[PDB]
Amino acid sequence: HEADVGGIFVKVSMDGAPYLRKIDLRVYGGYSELLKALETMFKLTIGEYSEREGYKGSEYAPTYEDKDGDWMLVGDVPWDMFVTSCKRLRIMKGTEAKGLGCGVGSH
Repeated sequence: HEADVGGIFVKVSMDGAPYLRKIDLRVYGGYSELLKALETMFKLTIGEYSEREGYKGSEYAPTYEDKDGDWMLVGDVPWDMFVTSCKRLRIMKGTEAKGLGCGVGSH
C-alpha cells in the first residue's frame, strides 16, 4: 500500500537557535523513521516518548500540531491516526518545551 507517500508537508522550526527544515509525514511509514529523522535533523539524539513524561526529549522535544491545534510530543496518538491529524512540526530545546510540557513532561 504505497499510494500515500509525500503529500502532507510539515513545516518545522527551531527555538532559541535559528533553523529552517521541512519534511513530510508519510515518508517515514512509521514511528521508527519518525524518531530517527529528528536525530538526523539537528545531528543529535532525541529522547523517545517515555510513557511517564513523554515530553522530556532529553534536550529536544519533537512537537506537532494536532487537529485541535494543541502541541504535544510525538508518541501520543498511534501512527495511523497521527499522520492524518498532524498539521505542523516543531522541535525545540527542552528549556522551551518545558512550557508545553502539559502536566509534568519536560524538565
